Amino acid sequence: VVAEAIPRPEDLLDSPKFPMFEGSTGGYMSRSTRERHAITWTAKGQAKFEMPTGGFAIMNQGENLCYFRKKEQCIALGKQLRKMKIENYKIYRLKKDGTVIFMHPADGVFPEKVNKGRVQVNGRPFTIRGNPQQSELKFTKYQGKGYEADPLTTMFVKARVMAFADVPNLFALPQPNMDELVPAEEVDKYTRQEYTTRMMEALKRVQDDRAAKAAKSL
Amino acid sequence: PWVGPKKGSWVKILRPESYWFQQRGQVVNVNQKPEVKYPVTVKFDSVNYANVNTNGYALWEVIEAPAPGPGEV
Amino acid sequence: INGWLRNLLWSEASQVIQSYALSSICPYGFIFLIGHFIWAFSLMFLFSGRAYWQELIESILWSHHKLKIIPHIQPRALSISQGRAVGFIHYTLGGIGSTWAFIISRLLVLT
Amino acid sequence: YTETVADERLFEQVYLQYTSEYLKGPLYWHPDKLQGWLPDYPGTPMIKEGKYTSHVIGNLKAFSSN
Amino acid sequence: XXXXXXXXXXHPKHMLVAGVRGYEMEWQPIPGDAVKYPKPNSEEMFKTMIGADVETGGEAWDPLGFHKLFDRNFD
Amino acid sequence: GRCASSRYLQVLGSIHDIECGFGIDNTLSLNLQIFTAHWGHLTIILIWVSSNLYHIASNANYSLWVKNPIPSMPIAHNIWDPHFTNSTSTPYSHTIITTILIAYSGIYNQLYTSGFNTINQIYKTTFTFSCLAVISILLAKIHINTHSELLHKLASHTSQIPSFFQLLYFLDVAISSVNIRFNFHTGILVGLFSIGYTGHLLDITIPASRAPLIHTSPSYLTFFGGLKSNTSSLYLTDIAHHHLAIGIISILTGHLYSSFRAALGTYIRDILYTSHLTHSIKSLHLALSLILASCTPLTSTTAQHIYSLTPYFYLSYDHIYSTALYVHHSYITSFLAIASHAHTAITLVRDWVAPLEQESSSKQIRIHTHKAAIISHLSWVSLWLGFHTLAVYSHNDTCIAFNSPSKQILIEASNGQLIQQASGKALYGTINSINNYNKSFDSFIHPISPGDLYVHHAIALGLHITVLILLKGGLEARGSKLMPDKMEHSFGFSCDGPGRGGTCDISAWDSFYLATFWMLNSNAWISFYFHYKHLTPRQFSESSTYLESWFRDYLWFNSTPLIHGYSTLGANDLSVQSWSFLLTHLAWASGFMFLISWRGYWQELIDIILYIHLKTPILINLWNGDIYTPLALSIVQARFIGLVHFSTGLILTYPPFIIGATS
Amino acid sequence: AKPLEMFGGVDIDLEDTPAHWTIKASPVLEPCKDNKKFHKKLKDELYKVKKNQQKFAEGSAAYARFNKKIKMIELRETAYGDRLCGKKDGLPRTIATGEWNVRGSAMWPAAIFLYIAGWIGWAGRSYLIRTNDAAKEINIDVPLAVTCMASGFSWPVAAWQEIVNGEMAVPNDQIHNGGPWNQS
Ligand code: CLA
Ligand code: CLA
Ligand code: CLA
Ligand code: CLA
Ligand SMILES: CC1=C(/C=C/C(C)=C/C=C/C(C)=C/C=C/C=C(C)/C=C/C=C(C)/C=C/C2=C(C)CCCC2(C)C)C(C)(C)CCC1
Ligand SMILES: CC1=C(C/C=C(\C)CCC[C@H](C)CCC[C@H](C)CCCC(C)C)C(=O)c2ccccc2C1=O
Ligand SMILES: CC1=C(C/C=C(\C)CCC[C@H](C)CCC[C@H](C)CCCC(C)C)C(=O)c2ccccc2C1=O
Repeated sequence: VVAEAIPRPEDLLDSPKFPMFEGSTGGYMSRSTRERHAITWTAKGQAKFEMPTGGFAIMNQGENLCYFRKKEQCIALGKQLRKMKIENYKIYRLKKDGTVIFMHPADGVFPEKVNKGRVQVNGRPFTIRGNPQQSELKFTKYQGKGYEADPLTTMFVKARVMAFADVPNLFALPQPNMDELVPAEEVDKYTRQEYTTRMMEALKRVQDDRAAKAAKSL
Repeated sequence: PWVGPKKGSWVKILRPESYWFQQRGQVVNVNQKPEVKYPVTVKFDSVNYANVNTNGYALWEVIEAPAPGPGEV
Repeated sequence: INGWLRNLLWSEASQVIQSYALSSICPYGFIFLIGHFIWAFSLMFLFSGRAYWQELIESILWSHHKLKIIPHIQPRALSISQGRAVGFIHYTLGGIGSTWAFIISRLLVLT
Repeated sequence: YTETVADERLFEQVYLQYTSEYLKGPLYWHPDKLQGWLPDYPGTPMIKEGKYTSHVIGNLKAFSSN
Repeated sequence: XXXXXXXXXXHPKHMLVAGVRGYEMEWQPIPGDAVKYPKPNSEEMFKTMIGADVETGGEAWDPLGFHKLFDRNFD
Repeated sequence: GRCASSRYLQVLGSIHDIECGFGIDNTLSLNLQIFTAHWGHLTIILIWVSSNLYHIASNANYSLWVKNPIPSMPIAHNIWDPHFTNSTSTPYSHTIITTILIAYSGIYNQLYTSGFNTINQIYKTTFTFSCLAVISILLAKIHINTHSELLHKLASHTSQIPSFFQLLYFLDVAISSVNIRFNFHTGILVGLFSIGYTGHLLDITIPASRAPLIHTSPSYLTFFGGLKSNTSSLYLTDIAHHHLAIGIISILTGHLYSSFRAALGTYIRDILYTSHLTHSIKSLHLALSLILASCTPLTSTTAQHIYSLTPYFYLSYDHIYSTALYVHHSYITSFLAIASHAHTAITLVRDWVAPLEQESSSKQIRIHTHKAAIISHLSWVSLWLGFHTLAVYSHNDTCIAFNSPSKQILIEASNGQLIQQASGKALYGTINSINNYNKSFDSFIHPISPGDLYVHHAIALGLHITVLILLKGGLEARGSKLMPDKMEHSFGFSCDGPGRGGTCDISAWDSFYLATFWMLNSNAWISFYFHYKHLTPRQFSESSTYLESWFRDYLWFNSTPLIHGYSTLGANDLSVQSWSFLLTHLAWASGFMFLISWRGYWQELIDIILYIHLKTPILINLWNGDIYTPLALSIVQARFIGLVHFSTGLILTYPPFIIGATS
Repeated sequence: AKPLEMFGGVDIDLEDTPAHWTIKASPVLEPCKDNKKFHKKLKDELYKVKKNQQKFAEGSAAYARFNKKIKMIELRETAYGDRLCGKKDGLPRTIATGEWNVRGSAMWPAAIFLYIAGWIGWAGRSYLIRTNDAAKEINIDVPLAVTCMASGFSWPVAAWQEIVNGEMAVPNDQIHNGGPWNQS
């Protein structure tokens, strides 16, 4: 798809592409706004239509060009044109510098028609109820945005919910020994792979002690 | 080999967010493609707020319940 | 504004407010009370949205379905436009009735 | 082979069944697993077998029923 | 021939009710009270219980159906 | 891109929602911010106390009111307003003397009962409370520094093992610990504070109320009853003994949980785990909800028992103090009651983890399983009460308008009368077994009539409906049939669109917004009941079974002095009351447009106004609107602003009426 | 020791006997036929209506209608004589203690209303059960509707027989419980 050369509306006064329209106060507010949206189309007959900004208009038998402040007005006019069996209309966003961005028929095929090369953006692979609970994701990446969680996080919190209901079989986290641990950070033994072995043996000692203590009055 | 409930067989809806959760509705058709995630199509006598009386459910959301009976949803 | 409140809505409302058991003006006092009730009743429709009432209706419909009482004309709360219309109608009717009683009872007593 | 929705659901079930058992163990360390949180205190199990354990009655755990 | 649904795509149904443990747990250990999992059998065992006699019929005499209320508790 | 005019409202709508802060990353920051805010709030309270004490000391007449309290009137503070007449004399001043305001708070009786005799003592008290405000702010700074020092001590902290990260959860153990807090609150802050106040009474209050006596002997602890005849208040000896008993009981109770040692006391978690609870006690919203639900019975009983059993000297002799205190505390407790439900709903939205679908273990789970039954039965009882109270009131109104007072339906309040008879028999048996009998209990038991029965049914209706709205909002905050994803959204959000039938007022915050109107209405009913029975018990007892009596013999009749305040005949000392009356009517009606008229109309109106501004010669060359773009208030902001206007009008319209009617 | 002054006006029975459990033994109330306020109120009613009557002509129809109204008022005075009214208002009271045997008791109206209200609800429920269609709710099957309306008289027995036999209630797992509160 080739973007056209839509000029800035303040530099294209009196263009032959402009349809005959009455002109109202509803048009884009100059002297305060510099971002304009332009919609172009090619018609077959001078059929009267309604401008999104109040007032009616008559197309041209050839090319047409209109400028609007908002993309919504351009899309409304596009739907109105498409109701009149007028395809091949393109909607551009004009930056303040004059950069032309091609917006509505982005890949050249209207969004209601399946086109190859598209990928489901903002897709979630479950029913809407499958979203994780907001309470589970507190102070994580998804603090108040449980609907933004990746499906792996949703499954992880679901498994956590499943686990944290069998209370008797849970493992209480041992209380840290603050007074005798906690040396200066430079005082470490390195041996990271040995540190997990130390984790294993210390947790084994904790579990054995807990079992021995429980097997006294239980 | 047919998969899912038979056509015209009543099923109880197990989708928690469904308007017809724990209600019953006739099975219109079951899509036989294994790639379809929600193949079971169920129609209901009671329309939801969108005035739609039919919806497609997953294979694990219909339990083949008996007929509703007199004065029973 | 205090003059309007005191010498018009209070002093000149003595006829309508003290109109019980008085032969001609009993209905005007009662209608004054009813107009106040209807005007305040309109505020329930004016201030509230239909989603709360829809959820409450569903909660009640649970109890109805429990006892095999199924209304097949499914109970739905009033549409938003209808809620506004009902609120406006009750508001204007109640206020008009309040003024109506207030002016008519006083002029009937004085004459 | 292509990953049907049934196969994805099977992976969901396998993952959940494994992880729900793994997180109960001594290798997950969640704040909800602290003392005073959901899990029982280390040497003082309160409810086992759906019966009040002897540790419920505190210092009376050593007392005889008679 | 209807294919059997695999356990992966099976259903939970609603056999798990408020009177019993859920997916996997144990109920609260209440002291002497209603304990254990209830099952509907009142009326059936009421038709085997003795006490009915010829003064009122000869079968299990219970107008008002006070026996059956246990069986209804589930409904 | 930047913001619009709605930024101010958006920010101020969550200005204290510390959970919604952007820099806050952990419970440590949240808890420390909350603790510091608590310190600042305590400083504000202390400064307010010192303020009242100062103004009583400086711009007031405590030294003269204490001498002749029954006919005298206290002074709140002077009036310095340049808008008054620089000539003549205002109705609030004795000619050339300064302008004053009569205090309707009740601090004069409080200080008189507590043992104040001189202005100098009040001045020293003001100084001490300002000192305490300084101390509170310095404690805030101290604790901020101590927690930052722990954080810095994590620069010299490592467990030499991968379990070192466990220390993340214990950094705010100072604030989040529950057993120590419960033990020390219930013991020290309650029991020993009561015991210290008993000491204060025995050392000052009882010595500075009667002739000199023995060295504060244990005869200062009496068990008389109520309403000492001369001062028409509770015996100070009885009050000291009551505080002593409460202190001893709470001191004993405060040794329950395991606070400082692991070898003494039971843990709260183990207490809950073996009961019908085991809730998520780490939620701050849950704790806030259940302590607001605790301050509510306390404040409601404060309102009831300040009036029924007046504890302060000559408090019953003030016709305005007794009504103002009751109405104030009733409104405070209504606000706290609705707060408890609002924060329960916020707890369910934000800080509650639920099982998969069927594990009926949590109490909230069991409540949610049959929430429809709860709401349906609450709706049924609300409908019954409303139907049968309004219909009987309508019967009485119609049959009394038709010259037939004897055709009314007057259900004699037999159950309340039986309770009163039992309590009166108990009290009379207590009194008859005394060598110092002939005691009085003031309004502990009051004449109960059919009007009382109907008003109590109306109050029960209001409470039922308020609880209905709040409970429905809490239970369906996480999802209803209409919107089965409500826990994915915020606690307060605009709507769910016009489709699916229309979804205005769907959030749990909208349920709170609807319930606040019913809270205000129920409180208005309670306050009207109390004030009407206070003004004329006889006329209330006879003519209060028909609503026209409430409309005429109370509202229309008792509003005479207030409207006459300022007129074209002169002004009274009720001029401020009448002016505030009209201003609060204007505020109440002004919030109707924020509630009735909704956003889109106004957004179009604002677009038109902005068109004008961008079209006016000089404005367009200075202000294009790109910086702080004016926009209409959002939907939730609009509902909240209308609610604020309505609440302010309804609440603040009443005190002028109370002052005009009683004074 | 004068409980009236001790409790600020209200008086207490001070006696524990079963004979005082009736409403008729209350010291607040008094039979209407010997109460001063009752006499004064109905005398004022008679006086006002009579004063209105004299304003009209003697032979007019309004005079006869006012005579009929006066007769109605006097009949009301003599009919409420056995009804209990307070010793200070004179307005007769309604008894809501379940007495069943006093003038103005609420037991008889309660029983009558409960019967007819259960009748209405049972007729509606029967019609809804026998017409399981929306078309039958907008276009009422009048013969079936009146059949159910007549059949509703036996509701206190049929409803209980359905309650105990499992034909009124439905298990919660067959109707929509409500909105989901969890899933993750
Ligand atoms: C008493 C309540 C009340 C009040 C005061 C207003 C006020 C207003 N409404 Mg409104 N409205 C209300 C109720 C009310 N409404 C209700 C119940 C509804 C039903 C939905 C509406 C529906 C409605 C619509 C649909 C429209 C309005 C409009 C207006 C505005 C036009 C009038 C105007 O500009 O005067 C000025 C405003 C005043 C309040 C006059 C008094 C001003 C004070 C006395 C003087 C200044 C005070 C001084 C500066 C003190 C400073 C403040 C202090 C902090 C220092 C105005 C802001 C219209 C509008 O905005 O168009 C322009 C409009 O379109 N209203
Ligand atoms: C709980 C207290 C309470 C409440 C809530 C109400 C509620 C109501 N009363 Mg009311 N009333 C009460 C107590 C109360 N009454 C008592 C105790 C009395 C003494 C008997 C009265 C006497 C009374 C009378 C005599 C009247 C009402 C009216 C009304 C209705 C006004 C509705 C409306 O839209 O007004 C909108 C308000 C206005 C349009 C303004 C009218 C009031 C002000 C003072 C007029 C001043 C005009 C002035 C030139 C400035 C106007 C500004 C302009 C821009 C609008 C409403 C039903 C009135 C009614 O039916 O409608 C007006 C009416 O006629 N009441
Ligand atoms: C939803 C129903 C409901 C509710 C919430 C209340 C609430 C209240 N009533 Mg009350 N009352 C009701 C129905 C209700 N009433 C009915 C139907 C009657 C009979 C006419 C009464 C008669 C009554 C009297 C005489 C007194 C109260 C009082 C009170 C207050 C104190 C609580 C108390 O003792 O009540 C008692 C508890 C109940 C009444 C609960 C019963 C609920 C059932 C379901 C209502 C229906 C019963 C049914 C009609 C019986 C039919 C019998 C028939 C088969 C023969 C409280 C505000 C007292 C009061 O306010 O004094 C200041 C008081 O003295 N009530
Ligand atoms: C077949 C008719 C019928 C039956 C059996 C019931 C039965 C019930 N309703 Mg109900 N209801 C009905 C119609 C009916 N309703 C209608 C038409 C409405 C719309 C106004 C409601 C609105 C309603 C609410 C808002 C609530 C109930 C509640 C309840 C339950 C408690 C009893 C109660 O509050 O009654 C009181 C009933 C009313 C106040 C509604 C008015 C009664 C209508 C007018 C009767 C209509 C009958 C119908 C015309 C019969 C025609 C028969 C003919 C065709 C042959 C109970 C299960 C409550 C609940 O769930 O608590 C458990 C509750 O909060 N109902
Ligand atoms: C709200 C807030 C807060 C606060 C509060 C407060 C606390 C306040 C205060 C206020 C205040 C508290 C104020 C004050 C003021 C004061 C002043 C203003 C003073 C002045 C003085 C002076 C100036 C002095 C002088 C002198 C000297 C120097 C010495 C000698 C003497 C003389 C006098 C000469 C907080 C923190 C919570 C936070 C948030 C916000
Ligand atoms: C209360 C309320 C409802 C619920 C109210 C409903 C559904 C009204 C319908 C109830 C019946 C059908 C009305 C029939 C008339 C009454 C039963 C009796 C009126 C006459 C009596 C005096 C006899 C809404 O649906 C609603 C929607 C949008 C905004 C606000 C609201 C709103 O405030
Ligand atoms: C009146 C009204 C408005 C208009 C009110 C607006 C746009 C805001 C009015 C603000 C007033 C005029 C004060 C403006 C503030 C001052 C300029 C001071 C500025 C303070 C900041 C610098 C913080 C709405 O936008 C609206 C939206 C939705 C439902 C109902 C309504 C509604 O009723």
